[PDB]
This record gives sequence, structure tokens and C-alpha cells, in this order.
Amino acid sequence: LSYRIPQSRTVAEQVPGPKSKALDERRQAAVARALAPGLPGYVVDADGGILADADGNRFIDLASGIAVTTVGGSNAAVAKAVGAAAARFTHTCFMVSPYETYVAMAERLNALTPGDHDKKSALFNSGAEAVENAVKVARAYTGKGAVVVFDNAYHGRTNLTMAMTAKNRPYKSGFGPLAADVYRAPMSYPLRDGLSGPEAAERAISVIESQVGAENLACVVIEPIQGEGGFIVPAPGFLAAISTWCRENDVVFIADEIQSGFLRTGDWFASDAEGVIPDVITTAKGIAGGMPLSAVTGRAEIMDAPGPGALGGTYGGNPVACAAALAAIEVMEQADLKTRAQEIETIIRDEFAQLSAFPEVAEIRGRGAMMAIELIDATGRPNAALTAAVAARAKAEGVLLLTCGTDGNVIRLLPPLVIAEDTLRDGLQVLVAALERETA
Amino acid sequence: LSYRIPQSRTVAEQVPGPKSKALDERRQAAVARALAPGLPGYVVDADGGILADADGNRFIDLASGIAVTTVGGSNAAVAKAVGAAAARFTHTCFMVSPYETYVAMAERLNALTPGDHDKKSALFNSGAEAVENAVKVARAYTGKGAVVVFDNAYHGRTNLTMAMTAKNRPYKSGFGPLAADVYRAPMSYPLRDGLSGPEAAERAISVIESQVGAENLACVVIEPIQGEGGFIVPAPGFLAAISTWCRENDVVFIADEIQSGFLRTGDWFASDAEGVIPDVITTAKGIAGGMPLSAVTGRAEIMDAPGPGALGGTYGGNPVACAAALAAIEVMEQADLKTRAQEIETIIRDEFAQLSAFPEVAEIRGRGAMMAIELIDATGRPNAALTAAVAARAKAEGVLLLTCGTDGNVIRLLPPLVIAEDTLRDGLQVLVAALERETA
Amino acid sequence: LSYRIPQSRTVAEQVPGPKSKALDERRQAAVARALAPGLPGYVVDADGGILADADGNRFIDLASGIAVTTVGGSNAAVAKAVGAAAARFTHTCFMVSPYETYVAMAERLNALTPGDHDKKSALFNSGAEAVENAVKVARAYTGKGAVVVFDNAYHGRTNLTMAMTAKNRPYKSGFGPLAADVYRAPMSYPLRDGLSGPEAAERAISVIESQVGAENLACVVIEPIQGEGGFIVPAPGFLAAISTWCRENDVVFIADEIQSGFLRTGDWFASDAEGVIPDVITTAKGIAGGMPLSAVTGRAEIMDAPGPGALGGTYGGNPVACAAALAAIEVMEQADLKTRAQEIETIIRDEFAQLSAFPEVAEIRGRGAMMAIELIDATGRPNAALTAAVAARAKAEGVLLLTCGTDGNVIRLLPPLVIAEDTLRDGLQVLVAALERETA
Amino acid sequence: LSYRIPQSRTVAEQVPGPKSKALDERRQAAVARALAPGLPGYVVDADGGILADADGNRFIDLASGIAVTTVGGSNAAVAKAVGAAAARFTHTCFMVSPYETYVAMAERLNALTPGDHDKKSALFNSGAEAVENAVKVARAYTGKGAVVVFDNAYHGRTNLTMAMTAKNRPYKSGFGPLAADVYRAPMSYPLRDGLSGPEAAERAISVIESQVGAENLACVVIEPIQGEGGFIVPAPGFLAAISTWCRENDVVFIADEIQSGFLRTGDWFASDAEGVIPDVITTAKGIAGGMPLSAVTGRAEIMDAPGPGALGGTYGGNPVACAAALAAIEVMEQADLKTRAQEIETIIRDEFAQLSAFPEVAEIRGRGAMMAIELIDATGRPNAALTAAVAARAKAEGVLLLTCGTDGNVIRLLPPLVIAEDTLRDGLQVLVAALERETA
Ligand SMILES: Cc1ncc(COP(=O)(O)O)c(CNCCCC(=O)O)c1O
Ligand SMILES: Cc1ncc(COP(=O)(O)O)c(CNCCCC(=O)O)c1O
Ligand SMILES: Cc1ncc(COP(=O)(O)O)c(CNCCCC(=O)O)c1O
Ligand SMILES: Cc1ncc(COP(=O)(O)O)c(CNCCCC(=O)O)c1O
Repeated sequence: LSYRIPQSRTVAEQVPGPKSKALDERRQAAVARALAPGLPGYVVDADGGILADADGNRFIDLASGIAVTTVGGSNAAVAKAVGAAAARFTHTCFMVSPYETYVAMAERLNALTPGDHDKKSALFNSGAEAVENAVKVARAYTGKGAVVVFDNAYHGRTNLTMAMTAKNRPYKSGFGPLAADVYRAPMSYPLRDGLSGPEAAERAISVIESQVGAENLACVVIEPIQGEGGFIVPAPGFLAAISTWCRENDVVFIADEIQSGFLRTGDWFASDAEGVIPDVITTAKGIAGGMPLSAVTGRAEIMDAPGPGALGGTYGGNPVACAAALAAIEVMEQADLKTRAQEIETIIRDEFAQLSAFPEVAEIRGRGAMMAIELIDATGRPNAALTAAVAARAKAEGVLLLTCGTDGNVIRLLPPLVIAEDTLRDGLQVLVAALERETA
Repeated sequence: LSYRIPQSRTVAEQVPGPKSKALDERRQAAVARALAPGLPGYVVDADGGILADADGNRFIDLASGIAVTTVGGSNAAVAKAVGAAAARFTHTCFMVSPYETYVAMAERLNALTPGDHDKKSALFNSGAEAVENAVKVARAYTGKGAVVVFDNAYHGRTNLTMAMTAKNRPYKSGFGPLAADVYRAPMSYPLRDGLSGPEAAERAISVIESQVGAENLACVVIEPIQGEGGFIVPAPGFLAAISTWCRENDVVFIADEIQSGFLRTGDWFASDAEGVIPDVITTAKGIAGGMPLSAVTGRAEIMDAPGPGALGGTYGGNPVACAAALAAIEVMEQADLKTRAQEIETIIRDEFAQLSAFPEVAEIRGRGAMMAIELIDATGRPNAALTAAVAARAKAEGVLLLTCGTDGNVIRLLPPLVIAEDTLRDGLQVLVAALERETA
Repeated sequence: LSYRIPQSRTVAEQVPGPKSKALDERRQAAVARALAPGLPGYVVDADGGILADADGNRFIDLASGIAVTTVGGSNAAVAKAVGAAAARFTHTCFMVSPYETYVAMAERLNALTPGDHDKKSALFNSGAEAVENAVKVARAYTGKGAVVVFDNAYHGRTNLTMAMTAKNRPYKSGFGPLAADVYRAPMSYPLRDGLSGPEAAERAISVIESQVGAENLACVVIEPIQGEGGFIVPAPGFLAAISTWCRENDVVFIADEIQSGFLRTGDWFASDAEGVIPDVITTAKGIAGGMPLSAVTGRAEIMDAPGPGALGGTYGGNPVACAAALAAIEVMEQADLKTRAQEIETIIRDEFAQLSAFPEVAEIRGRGAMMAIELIDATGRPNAALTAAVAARAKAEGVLLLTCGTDGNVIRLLPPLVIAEDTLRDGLQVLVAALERETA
Repeated sequence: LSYRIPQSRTVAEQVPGPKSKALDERRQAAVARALAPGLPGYVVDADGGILADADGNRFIDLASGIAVTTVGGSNAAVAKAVGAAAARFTHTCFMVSPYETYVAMAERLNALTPGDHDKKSALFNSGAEAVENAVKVARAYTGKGAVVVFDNAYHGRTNLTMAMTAKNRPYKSGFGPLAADVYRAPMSYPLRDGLSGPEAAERAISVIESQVGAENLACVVIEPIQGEGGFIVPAPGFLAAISTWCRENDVVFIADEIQSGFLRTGDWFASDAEGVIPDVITTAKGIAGGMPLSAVTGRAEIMDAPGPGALGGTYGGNPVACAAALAAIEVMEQADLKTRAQEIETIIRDEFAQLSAFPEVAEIRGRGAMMAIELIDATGRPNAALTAAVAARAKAEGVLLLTCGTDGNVIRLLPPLVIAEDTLRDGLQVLVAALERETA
């Protein structure tokens, strides 16, 4: 791999620097206080494994803007395709005047998603819009209303995706009333419930059948790895068992692969590790090299249930974002990012080999470049305090680490798949020393 | 020459051509059937007043991708900003890692929107997300639940924005159950109701007070000109009276300026035309020269009600889109597109001089580059059939014009503000001869 | 007719009397403050046309406990049935252990309700429970979700019946969120809209088709005379046209006859006056001579759509209340209360011959023993102050008169059908003298 | 005690007898299919522990009309009170014309319910109406929206109370969409979860804090013993801890004592067995000796939050039902039915000595005259088939047994507290012989 900016960490004695401090004051004056960014620097370049700020700091990027910049934040093929497309046209609204890159991205998605059955796609802008439209096609197809979601789920910040999201603070509180006919089932969380995949599936199926009923249920929606919920990997056989139940009970099984999709996990989709074939898949984030695109891909007969003009949105499938995605997907093949994702896991597990020694480390989990540590206290309760402290410390040392978890006690690793081995190991070494410092 | 592509209409004997025909069969196999595009040609350039298709046809663009490409479909300042931003970084997620263009776009919105009170902004991707977030800050600020919307309203295709949208077909049907605590009031539709502004407002307030109650009501949401509902302009005084009632009753007044904003009506915001000062204003479409961007701008105290992390979305305020928006807004100022919008209204009214001679034309309405004609039968009832036939005849002659209206009987005009006078006149002459041909 | 207590009005200069004042002190200590009884006397007897209080006052009853004690408040046949049933059994729960009086009352309702098609009934306690169960059998039967109700409607105080009710204060305010998928259509209110029945029906059907869609709609629910809304009588042909549209569009037409049913209007059901044949009819109030009973009666195939145990309620079709209802219906037949209700309408219109002295009287409307006066001010606006003054003056003079109306400007007349002519004329002469005095 | 009808079991070889068969044919013609009664006889008398049918059969009553006829089916003091009251007046509507027996029942409830704090009451007809009004006062008082309920909960058959009810079949299926802002927490079901009281409460509270948030929550509603769900008695300490959490979090703790109240469990309120003092308590069933009455009793400040007219219902607090209830409550005191309940428990545990052995019997549980057996197969899975067969076998031998359970595998015992000991022992011996016969 060749890089445009230096791939080495460096932070000044005073962070933020003066230009970033100035931009932070403008942000306080102009921007809703809810938008409280974590990085103590204003980005001017994102390339390989580095975020470069307005003051010359270079932060190691283990965030990829939350699993979005899988191909890098400024991949040359993506930037070239974006520039070229904008010079031809930025927008026509596909429903009004169509264009080839929309159709080409639908074909790409139909080809890359699990299963050999006939599939169709529809393109939107945000992950929340993709989840909303996945619910729309399932309701239109089944003629049934209810939506089943899981403990620890996250599906977005719209009224319905807030209902589907498990965590009240800060995603839901004060924004209700929320969309009705949404029902929640227990998740396979093996660290906490010690259940096998099939046992966890029996428990979930028992709730859904007792409390909801197949005859009322359009869809069951699950993240094959739960993201904001804490990189929760279900026990083997769990997802398969839920998919089988949905097929037997004429319920649409929807995999939300917005975070887990496009090689993040070392497979094209996380569904592939257990060879689960979802009826419908939502994608976003890594799809378009950072440009705003999302998609719903599914069985042709499900995707065709809505009538003419029944799905839409002005910007959906923006031609510049579609050109970006076509360029990014080809990069993923050409640069063998699937093998890089697999190598990223090996390196993380290697650098975390000493973490067993720490009574605060409950579990190391995930797949490919979607890995996490869960942190606990002396009595085994979630350790959100320590999680926050370790992330703030890493940050002061020039490493951007994200937290998540139902209980706020999970450090996640989301490096871009183009990060240099040298840069990744430096990043993971800073994390382990910050964990040493905060527990010692 | 002022334009990249020729600014003259040309359609072949057979449209679609074989390239567009081959693309339509690819669309049929790969894309959900709900997305049935209107233009019989696949777009390769959008520049000035023209859409060029893959077969060499040139259509006059009186759509601007539904009031999005105000500054033209491939504006050179927009294309430059987009290419340059993508080469530095496509995305960081503002909530994680901040950047200047997000802050500058909030500053620009705060400055350009009505009122000299303290304002803050939050950026998202689609118009529906912007409306969803306007409701969220109104609910967070008031501690009240209910939402009031109007007859003929359109607000988007999410679960809450469908509830907020008036027309069932095709936007809402089969997608329920929809978010509750949404109440609908009668609209000032002077052609149909014959009411003064103050009278229509008294009627709307009487329904709100009787059925909803201020003590239950977070917000009143209205388009200052109703777009999809038929370019409905409320009677003079209506918006002020509703604005006054909200202030007197602790209810947030929200102007949906997604279609009517950014000089579309010959003012910066349609609200300006009666110096109404909304508490909160939603923007999208024309804001970013075709890139996916939307915004909520309001009174600082309303925008800051949500807590840290309580508003968000991965892509919102994309740096490539914010770069495009800063460029488009500079073009609006520097090319004085405000005057171009006023001249466009003059030209539209001038070419429609002889529409007096048509009993089928009920009304010519709107302002600037947001103009419409409502078509009726011999009884004075809506004539959707004539509306569709005129649109299809115009398309066959190489002019793209859109239709809308609760009853499907409104031809709307949404030229880009950079359209050449000769191109606009040719487009309008084709529309007038299509109406002549189709009414005999 | 034979009476148990004296049938002449006699009310003290000072009311409440001492025994009623002491009871009111106990009420204030023990009963939720929302229950604020109007009559300045504690009832010890209700017989014929009279409410006798603890202090010996005899008030003329033009309320019949809100259209409930149609056969009188202590009919000797009803009283004897109630005594006799309770000494056999008070209760078994019909769906556990059945009993003949439940079945006999289902047969009575099947027979007395409009239409010659096969009908079945289910019995509950309150009118709200009967409206809830009418919606349940329509949803079960159609497999569709939405519910259509009208301006000025009143259907009860449960979560769903509050949503169905139009007026926020005091019935709905503060008790949300309320059941979703409830849509409101405009009412035929001839005094205000000037529309023919067919014109009002076209207007309502336009809203329902535009905003709801038959494909989403289980049922249309309307009171054939709107009770709490102000004894609104739709223009001739309105109910027929709505019933026709429901038949043509596979939507269940539900008549709410809770107030209007059981000879209140001089027909068995107010639907009879225009030969309308509802799919489903809700009854309560006058059905059981004051005992708590309600009923859903409908097409056998609609009533049978719910499966075994899918409808219920512990008390529903209480054997004591059914014994009361069979006795009350036998009185209605034996005492020819149908003719009495027509004579009561004639006596009311006779005693109101001079309301032409009053520009405050906008309309006299209703049928049988369901008659009303709407009051306006000198500018033609609703006159709730005069309405409340007249009712307060009447009570003080010893006449119980209820008020109602969306705008609180309607005096209603709901005398029991067993009222003596001399008692009714005294009552009406008091009302007319109260109107002369409050306007004079 | 003194019985009006012979207290010995007698059934013919063939049931139903012929009068009951003629009545069942009339029911099938006239009554909605959902209301398929279980007893193979039409009831003519209910007295002591006997249901006498139209054909001379005498069934032992282990049902009491689902926990309603606590004082017997035709108690002489209740029957006399009902006859005397009906002969004076059946109904006035308390909120129109008040009467002493409504006030006297509010005083009785204020005095009998847990705690010494100031209380007020409101009277309705059904248990579901009481739960609906408990939610209404909790929302009015808190100004918060959400309702927490538990797994296995049963609260009624209205839109909101169905939402609050856990089990889909047959109570909820096909009747949505249901009222929103209802959240479910896991229940203390020690047999199934092997959890302690304290653990179970922490588990429930973790869900409520994480998914709902106190700042959004009006009320927590729980049955102190879960009736339809399977007579689930929570582990000791569970209810206390939920009550403690609600007081610390400004959330209203509503105890649903509709089935468990008025001495059924051998305390006045099942809450008493743990010194829990509910903020609000809902009662019905046993309150009025089989007459239709329900009540909401709570803290005066909570009960007074709704404004004048904001709670209501035509029939609520019917004077005949209040007379019945005042007579029933005097019988409970004067005949020491509290001791009769404690004695019935001893008799049930005695006759069950040669049961709890049977491997198919998982648990005997409950208190007083609220006792149940849960049945399993060889695997330990729920045994609904055996449950149905035992109950069918018992009925044919002249004993009325109800079943219940989330999984349909619970035989419940609800004798009237006036049953003779020899009648109860005969009934329980039939149950054991039926279980012996049906376990092949
Ligand atoms: C699985 C899964 N589904 C859906 C979504 C929603 O995608 P949008 O593009 O953020 O709307 C996400 C977005 N996750 C990032 C959350 C960050 C924040 O906003 O707090 C996801 O992870
Ligand atoms: C006023 C107003 N508010 C909100 C929206 C929603 O904007 P999104 O960007 O399409 O979500 C719009 C979108 N305009 C109609 C789009 C046409 C279609 O999709 O069928 C609007 O006009
Ligand atoms: C048409 C119609 N449908 C339904 C209902 C509901 O009947 P319930 O028996 O009061 O529940 C009514 C009750 N009308 C009197 C309510 C008075 C009050 O409570 O303030 C009605 O009139
Ligand atoms: C705890 C609890 N709360 C509330 C209720 C509801 O009381 P209503 O009087 O039946 O409405 C009940 C009614 N229980 C019997 C239901 C039988 C059936 O109808 O299937 C209860 O047990």
C-alpha cells in the first residue's frame, strides 16, 4: 500500500492546538450542543490509518468514522470517481430522471449479498432510511404490521428506528411517542447468558410466539454482530435458527449489516460466517468510501411488493455517491481487503495476548476489523468509568478509540482495512499501556 | 460559451434510444419496481437548462431534480469544491471527529434564515431526517408530544414523516402502523376555500384548540408553499396568524422550507415574503447543489434542548456535501440568483399570458422559480387526466415537467435558476402547445 | 301510566338541603375531584319524570341519567326482575358457565336491530367496551387496521375511545399517548356547513379516500345523531351514502347507537329513520333500565371472525342486567314507548313555539326524546355562557337540564319516555322562562 | 353457614341435559362464536359451592365466576340489597346526580386498602376500565407517558389493556394496532427462572432503566399474584423492591388487585402479605358479590390530578352494584371469610398430599382460595394437553375447574369462600382421580 500523508502518530504538548480551539468556539456558537465531538482537533486529511488535524497532529484512526472509511478516508480511486461524476451531474432524482450508476450499484449489491435467488435493491442516503425501507417492504409483502428486534439493538435515530433501538439514553429519551407494534426478544449474549446458539434461539422464539404471534409479524430484524450494543457476537447456530423459524412462519428475516457489512468482519457480510441467507439486508457505512449512500437488498418478490412511487426520497442513490461506491467496491477486490481484514484480527489478538492477565477484561470478541474488549470492575459489574478513562487517555496519546455497549463498558476497534501494520500495532500498544495506567 | 453542453432541445424519432432502452431492462431486473423513472432516457450530463441522455437526446429541465439543482446540475464551483473535498477526506462523522465545513455551513444557515435572534443548526442527509429532527428538538424543548400538520402537506417517507404527510397513495398505503399523536388541520387553499388569510387561520386554530389543545402540542409544521400538495400558497396573513398563535401558546412553529428554501421563490426563504420568523426551519434540496445534505436551524434554546449524543446520524453534514453547499450558496450570492428567480417568474407569467383563454386553467400560482398551473374539467373538478397527458406530450417533445397536487391536477415549474431565457421560453411554449393539443 | 312517587316539581328556595350538603362534604373527602356532580341534591328515588333527593326536593328529570333510564329510573318490572335474578345468581361469567338471560338478550338485539340478514351479538358492561369490541370484530373480519370517526364524535373514555372522541377538553387532555391509526372525517352539520346529505358525504368520502384509503381501513364509525357533540342530525341521505361507500369498498359500517338506540328517537334505532342498515351496531344506556349492560350486534360473519376466547370480559352480559334488559324491552313494547317518544317530540316543539322571540336560538333539532337547542351570541358565535346560565337557572328552579356540544352551546332534552305530560310541560316552561330571563 | 340449595355433587351420565342442549343451540344461533362456554349446563342457581343447571345437575364450583363470587353466587344480604336499591333507583349517572352508596363505597375502599395516607376513589364497571383509569391518573399526575408491565401479565381486553397483557393468543391477535409507550419487564417466576426475590427485581429494574428511563415512565403496573398468567407468585422481596424503585424514581406503583383482592388470598389485598403499600390499586370481581363494579383507589394527590369531568363513564359506580358491594364487604367481615380462605388453603394442601408426588405435577402454588397446580411432561416441558384433559374429565364428573397459564398448563382453584368443607374435599378428590385417570 502507498499513502498520501505520513502514517506515524504525533501529538503536540497542548491539544487542541490554536486553530482547532478556534474552530471548537465557532462550533459552540453555531451548532446544537447535542453534537459534542470527541476528537480534540479539526480534521483536514483522513488517509490510510491517520487523521491529520488543522494544527499538524496525526491521530491513529481505529474508528474509520464508525466503520465507514473501510477503504481509507480519501482513497484515490474514490476521490477521482467523485470529482469526475460531480463534473457530469450531482443529482437528477432517480425516480424522475434515471442514470446508470444507480442501476450498476443495485446490480453490485444483488451480486455480492448472500444467496443465489433473484434479488432487487433500492438505494437511500442514511442507515436509518435503509432500515425504515426494509420494514416498509416487509409490511407491503406480508400484509402484517409487527416488527421484532432484540435486546442491545441499534437501528438509527428516526421515530421508528428509535423504537427499534434498545437504549433509552441518549437515543430515545424525550423524543416519544414512538412507532407502535415493535416487540423486543432476548439476544444471544454468551458472556452474560452462557447459552448455546440453539438454546438462545429457542428462548427468543418462545417470546416471539407467546407475545407477538407469526400471524401479526412482518419481520424479525437483527444485526449479525450488534454494533452500538457492544460488538455482541451471537453463539454459533443462533442466527440460522432465527432464519429457519422466519421461513417456516412466513416472516421476513432482515439482517442489519449497516455496521457489519462490506468486508468489515473478513467476509463480504457477517451473515456469510454462518452461511445465513437473509430475505432482506440493509447496508450503508463502508458501501461508498464515506459518501452518503445506503441500500436495501432482498428477494425480488419482497422488494417488488410496494407499488409505483411507494418507495423514494429525493437524494437516494446519489450518482456521485454511487460512483464512489463502485470505485470503493472494486478497490476492496483489487487490494484484497478481505485478506487484510483477516490479518487485522490476527494482529489485534497478537497485541492483546497479555490482556488475559487483567481482571478488568471480561472478553475480547468480534471478527476481522470489528473487534472489542468488554471491561468490568472487581465484582463483575460493567466498568463504564474505566472504559471512558482508557479512551480519553489513548486520545491524549494520539489514538482515536470509540466506546459502545448497552452498559458503556466496551472499547471497540474499527480500523480502516488499509491501515499499515506498523500504525495498527502502535495504536493497540497505546490502548494496552492506557489500560495498564488506568488500572495500576 | 456559458455552458458545458448545448442548451437546445433535441429528441430523436424513437425515445428511449437503444442505450436508454438497455438501461431500462437492467433497471427492471435489478431495482425495486416502485422506482419507475419518468424520463425515457438515462442521464449522462445535467448542465444549465438541459438533461443529456445516453442516446444523445437533450431535454429542457423544468424539474431541477425536484427543486434540488437550483445552481445547475453540474455547477463548476460545486464540482470543484466536491472533487477537492473528497481528495482530503470524504467522511469522519462530525460527532466523532469534527471539521470546518460542518461549522461554516451551520454559521451560513444561522445567518441566512429569518430573524436576528440567536440560532443554532444541526446537519443531516435527507429532508425527512431534517423534519424528524425538527420534531425531536420541539418535543425535547416543550416536553409536549403532539405534532400538528396541514391538509395537502408532504414531509417525507419515514414512519413519522409518512404520518405527517397527507396523501395515502402512494406515500403511506400498506406501511403502517404509523407514529401517533399526529393531528391534521385545514390549510389555507384560497382557490378552493375562498377564505382570507385571517379567516383560514381562525378555522385552523379552532380545530387545533378543540381537538388537540396547546397543553398537549409540541409543534405546528407547515410548508410556506406546499410543494407535493400542489404549490399551494396560503392566503396573505395565514402564516403570521399561525406563527402568532404558537408564540402565545408555548408551541414551536416549524417552517418546512425543504422545497421552498434557498432562493427558489425569489426570496432566501418563502417565510421572508410575509416576514414570518419561524422558531425552527428545515432545509435540504437546493442547499448543496445536488449533494445529500439537510439541516435544522432554530432558536438556540430549542436546538440545545437535546442532551449530548441525543441528536446524530453517521453521515449527517458530510464534508463533501458541506463543501458543495458552501460553494452553491456563494454562487447564489455572486451570480445574484435571487434576481434570476424574479426574472424567471416574469418570463413564466409572460409566456402564460394566453392561458386566460383556457377554462381548463383554474389558477397560475407560486413565486420566483416555484410556479404552477392547476387544471380543471368543465364542472370545475380536478383534471388529473389532462395534467398527465400534457406532461407526457411535453416529455415526447423533449421538455421534462413535473406534476403534483393532492388531486394530481397541478403542473409545476421548477427550472434551475441558471436556465437560459431562450431555453426557458422554448420549454414554456412546448407546455402551452401541449395544453392546446390535449384540450382538443 | 302508574307512578310510585309524586310527579310534581317541588324544590326549596335553598339547595342543596342539609342532608345533601352533608353528603357533598363526604363526597369531597372520599371521591376523586374529577367527579363533580351537577344536581344540588343526593338522589333517594328516581321514578317517572322525577328525581327525589335526600331533603325531599323533587326535580324534573330531563336527563334520564344521560339517556339511560328511558323506561324510568325504578320501573316496577325492571326492579322485580333485578331482585328476582340476584336471588338465583348475580354472576357466573357467561364464557365459563352460560345462562339463558344472556342468550335471550342476544336474540332480542338480533331481532330489534336493522336488517333481515343473519346477525349475532356479544354483551359487555359499558358503551366504551361495546365501541372497543365493535372495532375488534371489524379488524378481525377485514384484516385491516385503520378506524375512521367524525368531527364532533364521542365514543368513550378508554385509550382507543378517547382517540375516537373529537373533543380534547376534558375527555382526552393529559391521557396520551392514544391508539394510532384513527383518522377523522368532516361531519354533516347542516346549521354550520349548509350542505345536502350527498354533498357532505362526497366531502367525507374525498377525505377518507385521499388521506386513509379503503385498503388500510377496517371500519367507519358514526353516531346517527351525535350526542355529546351537540345532538347533530346529519342532512338526509348522508348516512345512506357513507353506508353505500363502506359496502362498495369492503369497509365495516359501524353505527354507534349507545345514546340514540332503544326508542330514544321514536324509532327502535336512529338508523331506522333513514332505512340505513349498519354492518355492526353498538348499544348501551337505555338497553337495561339503568343496569350496566352494553352490546355489539352485527353480520354473523363479522361477529364470528374472532376465534374462541378472543372476545370476553368478566362481567359482560351480567345475568341481573340481562334480566333488567328483558323486563325493560318488554315495558317498551307493552307501554308503547315508541308512540310516547313521538308525542314527547310534539310536546317539546309545541312548548318551543315562542323561541322565535330569541335571536340567541340558532336551531331546534333532534327526534323523539332526543331534542336540542343551539345557542349563539349577537355575532352568531357559540354562546356557552348563556347555555351554562340557562342550565344553572333551570336546576335552581328544580329542573335537571344537560348541556353538550363541541363548543358547549347546546341544551339537550333526554326525558324518560314514561314522563307525565304535565311534568314535561312544567319542565319545558321552566327552560323557556330561564331563556327569557337569561336574555331579557 | 346456611345453604339455599343442596351442596352435594350430582351429574347425569350425559351432559349437557336437554334444556341445556336446547339453550346451547340457541347460543350457537345468536351469540358470537368467540363466546364458547366451558360448563356443559345452563345455570339456574349459584349458591355456596354449587352451580345448579336447568336439567337438575349440581356441579361443584371451584371457579366462582373467575374469582368474582367470593361471598357466594346469590348471597342473601347481597340479593336483598340489590332488590331494595333497584326498587328506589337503578341509575342516575353519579357525575350528573350523586347518591350516597357511591360515596359510601369510596369511603369503604379508602379505609380497606393498604396504607394510612389520604386516599380517594373513583368507581367504574369492569376491571379493564379500572386499569385504564389507573393509567390515566398516573399520566395526569406525573405528566409522563410510558407504562411498564411484566411477562405473563393479564390486564383486560380493551386496546390499552390488551397492549398491557403479555399473551397474544387469544387476547391480542388480529386486534391491533395497540396503544404505544407500553414496555414489558421480566417477572419473578421462581419455578422457571430459579431466581431469588432480590435478583428478579434487580433484573426487572435493569431492563426498565436501560430501555424505558424513569424520566419517560408514568407507572409500573403488576398483579401481586399473576392470575391468567398461571397464578405466578413472585419470589418474596420482588414486589417490595419494585415498589421501592418507583418511590425513588417518581413513578406510580399500580397494584392490579382485580383477581387477588377482597380476601381471595387470605389477606384483604395480596399486597398485604409483603407490606407493599401501592400508590394506586385497581379492584373489581369480588368487590360487589357478582354485580358489575370496579374501582381505582390511590393517594389523594394522584386521584385528584385529573380536572373536573376528566374521568367518567355513564354507568360507573352503579347504585345497585354499590349496595351489592356494601352488603358483600359486610358479609366478608361478619362471616370472617378471611379465616374461611386460610382454612380452604389447608383443605387444598391436605387433599393434594397424594398429588405433588405425581411426576407430571411441577408445583402447587398460591395462597388462600387462590391455589394452582402446574403440569409438565417427562421432559419437563409445559403439558397443556394433560391440563385440558383433566379439566374436561373433572367437568364430566360434575366439578368445574378453570385452566390458565402463559403455556396453558395450570389448573387453578378459585372456590367461593362459602364452600362447605365436604363439597371442597369431594371436588379436590375428583381433580386427583381425573389426573390419575388421564396420566395413562
Ligand atoms: C447497525 C446499524 N444500523 C443502523 C444505523 C443507522 O445508520 P445512520 O446512517 O447513522 O442513520 C447504524 C449507525 N450506527 C452509528 C451510530 C452513531 C450515532 O449516530 O450515534 C448502525 O450501526
Ligand atoms: C416539503 C418537503 N419536506 C420534506 C421532504 C422530504 O425530503 P427527502 O430529502 O426526499 O427525504 C420533501 C421532499 N419532496 C418530495 C420528494 C418526492 C418523492 O420522494 O416522492 C419536501 O418537499
Ligand atoms: C354515542 C356514545 N358512544 C359511547 C359512549 C360511551 O358509553 P359509556 O357507557 O359511558 O362508556 C357514550 C356515552 N355518553 C355519555 C358520556 C358522558 C360522560 O362520560 O361524560 C356515547 O354517548
Ligand atoms: C388481574 C386482572 N386484571 C384485569 C382484568 C380485567 O377485568 P374485566 O372485568 O374482565 O375487564 C382481569 C380479568 N380476569 C379474568 C379474564 C377472563 C377473560 O375475560 O378472559 C384480571 O384478572
